[PDB]
Amino acid sequence: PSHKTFRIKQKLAKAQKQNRPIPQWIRLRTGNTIRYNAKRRHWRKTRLGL
Amino acid sequence: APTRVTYRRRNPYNTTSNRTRVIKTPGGQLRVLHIKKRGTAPKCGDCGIKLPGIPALRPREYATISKPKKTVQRAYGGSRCGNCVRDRIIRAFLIEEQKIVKKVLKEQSQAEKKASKK
Amino acid sequence: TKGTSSFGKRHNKTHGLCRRCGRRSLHNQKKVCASCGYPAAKTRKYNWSEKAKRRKVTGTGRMRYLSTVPRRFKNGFRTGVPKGARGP
RNA sequence: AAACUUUCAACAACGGAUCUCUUGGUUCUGGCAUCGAUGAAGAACGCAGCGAAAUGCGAUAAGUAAUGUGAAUUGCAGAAUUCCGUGAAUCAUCGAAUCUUUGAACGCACAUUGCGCCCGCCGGUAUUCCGGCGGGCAUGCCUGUUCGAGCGUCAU
RNA sequence: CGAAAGGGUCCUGUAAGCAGUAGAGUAGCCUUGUUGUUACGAUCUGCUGAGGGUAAGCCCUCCUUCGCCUAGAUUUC
RNA sequence: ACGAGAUUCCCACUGUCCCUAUCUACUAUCUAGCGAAACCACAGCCAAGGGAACGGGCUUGGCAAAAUCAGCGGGGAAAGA
RNA sequence: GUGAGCCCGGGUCGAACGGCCUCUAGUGCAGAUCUUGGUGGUAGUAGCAAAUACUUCAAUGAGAACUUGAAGGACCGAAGUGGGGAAAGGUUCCAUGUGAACAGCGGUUGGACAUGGGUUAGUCGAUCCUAAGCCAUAGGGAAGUUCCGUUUCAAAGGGGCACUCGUGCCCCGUGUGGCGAAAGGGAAGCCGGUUAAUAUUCCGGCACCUGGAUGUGGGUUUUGCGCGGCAACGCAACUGAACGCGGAGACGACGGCGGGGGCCCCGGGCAGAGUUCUCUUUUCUUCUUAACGGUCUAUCACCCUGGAAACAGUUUGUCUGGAGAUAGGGUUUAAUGGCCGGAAGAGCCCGACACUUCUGUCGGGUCCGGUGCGCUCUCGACGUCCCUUGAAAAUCCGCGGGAGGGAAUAAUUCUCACGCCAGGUCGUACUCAUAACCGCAGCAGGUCCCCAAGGUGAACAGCCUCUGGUUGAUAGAACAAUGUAGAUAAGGGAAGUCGGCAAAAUAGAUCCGUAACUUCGGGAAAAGGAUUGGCUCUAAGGGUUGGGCACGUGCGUGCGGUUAACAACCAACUUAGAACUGGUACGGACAGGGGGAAUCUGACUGUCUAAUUAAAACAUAGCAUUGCG
RNA sequence: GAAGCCAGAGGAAACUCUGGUGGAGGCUCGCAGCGGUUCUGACGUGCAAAUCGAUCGUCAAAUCUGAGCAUGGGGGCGAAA
RNA sequence: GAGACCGAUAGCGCACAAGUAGAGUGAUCGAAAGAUGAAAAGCACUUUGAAAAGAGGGUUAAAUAGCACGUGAAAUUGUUG
Ligand SMILES: [Zn+2]
Ligand SMILES: [Zn+2]
Repeated sequence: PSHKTFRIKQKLAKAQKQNRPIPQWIRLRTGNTIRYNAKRRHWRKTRLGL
Repeated sequence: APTRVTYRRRNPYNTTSNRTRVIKTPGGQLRVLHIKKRGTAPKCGDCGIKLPGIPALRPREYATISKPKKTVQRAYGGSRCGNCVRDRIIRAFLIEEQKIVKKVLKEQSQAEKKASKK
Repeated sequence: TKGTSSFGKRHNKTHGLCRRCGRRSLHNQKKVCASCGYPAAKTRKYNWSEKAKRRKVTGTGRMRYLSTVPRRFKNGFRTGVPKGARGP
């Protein structure tokens, strides 16, 4: 809701900052095995569980 | 013209603390205005009638107005009405007079008993 | 109407976030954590759940102080500086 | 006759078996005794020039000091190193430190970044007001100190 | 051959508009009633078996108009 | 008195039949795009016989000609049977 | 080679492997409705059919039914497909860009993907208070994790005075703390403007609350702590500790009646727009005024005079009065009322110029009335119901008391006016649903609230419309069978079928009329009948204001009169009656009882087997028994 | 259209009749809401692991409903299935 | 430090950002998933396409190794005979 506690808003802020694709330079590193963000979240797919 | 309105606060329920009235603005718009509950007239401590001459406000609004607006220039003014004050005065005077009379009668009876014993 | 129609009335929360263990297991009306047992002083664990014990046992986290203890033991819990070292 | 269905073959598909590999498991043996109110285990939130995670770290934040080694790091960018040196490095070691909010968790609370109390220091006109900063204030029990209570036992 | 149009044949039921000494009554102006008059007023009458529709699986039309045409592609003892 | 309680009858009423017909929409149908599942030993024309009251395959006959579309509900399949 | 198998050739491939004798085992598969993974036929098949519906041109683009602009046609129809919120979600919000994947088609579009941006408060919430309730403390249980306990079998602490036997004395009693509501209680903010996206938060103007310090003016006082009024009480002030009293906070449901705001409706006027074959002095749009203050007023009630039967006053509703009515005169609670400040300078409407942009500039106006069984909110006075009587606390004020403190070296410890200073922390985007929540989903389900226009009509019924939203749910063609949904049918009228299942018939309103039975309340809209359109008239039902003389001088007396039974002005919706007129229909769509005779059964209203049974089951009031001082 | 109330006509009074007024009820028709009676209903690998249409019950209260809180499996709660 | 153990459906659930992703109100439940090449030398340049890509032409010892990547079986499919 619009009404939210500071703790809940801090968790939402961390989730918003985590929500991104990986930088493209990650794939060019020596011996890289990361191809995409396997922990990517979307607001319609998986709940944060708060 | 748009005639329908909305609440201006986040309470959506028609509770006793969510009273609104409709105004028209200088901008020509129909709007709500959130208002407080009506003030309550102070009442007599003896009979419970509404006290004449005293404003009816919410309780903390009485701290902002001066003393002569909150009281009546009489004993028990702003706390008891005039009829109850008159009853108090008459009852007090008559009961103390009756106490004096009873004390006189008791002294006379005691003197008669002492004279009979002696 | 005990299925799909009744599932539409689910908009409350039995559990919130626990301050001690971080899970969504703090019963909002009992103020008692189902996972870690907060606010009791002991952390809740049972021998009938080896998996639950191993999910939270020592070493599953950061070991911020405990990981430095074996090195200090190996060097004998010594104090001081090397001889002739730069400093104050 | 073709098409269709089926059979056989070659090549091409589909799929991931087989073979070979293994910075991983599994079992056995040998050695060692070292968590925490001097705040642990665990949790949350942060920290890189360019990172979401894993890793490392804590506002001194992919780290500081110190010791050792002795020329890198590297995906890009940018800089190196007086190379005859208080010195690179995502190096090793590690005795000095830093170590946010919490948690046995400790002013009272916490579904709140809520409300206090004591003592200093600094700033804003400032004896009164406002603000910032620092150090403190849990419980049970022990030893001692000091202040007490009770015809409980006495002396005078 | 096609699209229109005209004529026929069917279906409905008398168009819009104008007019009327038709219209229960009401209100004005004056000759104060002698269609007194003017205004309104469902409706009625006339122009008007009128208007509208008519092949989409109705009919006719070298001689009422306008347009189209000897292709293209595929295959075959 | 009240009743989405159970029952019999009467008047009205009518496409419940008699006895069926016609109209409209959405499907079904055809096309473009998109696109499953149930089920599946192998397969699917019958008749008589096949001791154990059962034949789809065996015996003896009838027969029997590519590849297909809309329907259909006799078997065969099909009931979280 | 009988066989399980063994060996070789050819092709592919890229790093290890085999024979013999012994040793060793997790050592040999077709089945286990196995286990895991992968793949077929079915099959380009079943469908992709609820929520009325789409079309034209242009642009963009490789490509357009489902992108955009314009042009049309429709729907939601104010209990919305509208405008905002609570829960829940958490960036879905805004801008720019976009291959694939997703949006059961398509996609240039997107809640998808990529990069950035966006949430501003002393006044709105939280924060404070307590509610139902929950947890510490004392203390007692329990092997113990822990259980009870929340005022207790607790030394559970506040204030004042003191120069002396200086290292004390006095007063008081109430207990014990914390958590617990973004719908309860509660200090205070409005209007205009502004962004791509926030705004009672930003900007501008204009205010308020709380707390603190200390001035000026005014007030009080030499009769020390104001004056006036018969009174109700008034006025800018006008001392007031301990300890007490009282009020507010603070309160049910329902009924009609009256006041006020807003909405709806009607008339005129200026300005603009549309219609214009004909008609229409026409139809439509703007015409507004906040918080905060000042002033004048507004039901109840209270005060003064006086003394009422020939009882009077008086509501829609029969209450009030010698416990003092009526009447007359006053005092007051109560504004969302009138006027004024705010404030026309704003907002809105119209016009004339300027204008590459940057940018605008200047004129004119924004007015006056009416109505009501209307709708909605609010206030007031009444009334009804209860074997039901409908929170608490924080907090604020008044009073009783008279402790202290107080003046002419002037004093002031004045709830008056003005002035000075200060006000921390989060939360604030967006959705709130036929795509932002839950249901495995962008699921025809479910999920708490306000605000709610015009017509018809009894009516937030159904149907049509305005503002504001949509036009989103795979599309094109054809019109076989069988379906689903909606209809009609001559004559007969239940012959059908287990059974009138289904359908049809009835239905609004006015009037006539209405049986048995009955717990006398009902039955009852029983039954059975007569009517309803349009037009032109008639009648009835209201409001406001207004009386002649004689003196003093627009008010005071002394009279005189109840034909004002009259005039003037204003206003609305019902009801009844009559003529004329169309007709196959007149509650012309919509909306809307079929009725009757009986039987069984449970008294009734109510409740349950969420997802096969709604009932003679359960409950119920009434009745009866038992136990307990 | 219950009590209460007004008027008129009677009655010695109590009361009786007539016309109004008033607005009672776990009364009634019925919109929303709540519920869930019926239909050879739709749907039956559905829009849906209970949905859709028409119809129906109730609709001023033993009515409907949110949040906070309480009762926990040898249990609870139960107008009782 | 080792093994007459297992060799990615085996061996711990986990050889990989595994007690992760994901699910459940919760207690808890809990995967899948390794291999281009010696070296990225991971295809310059030309050309066709809106693009994805295709064709030439290089790189490599090999593209019959093209970030769908060692080998590449069967079920099942396409073309050709
Ligand atoms: Zn009184
Ligand atoms: Zn926990």
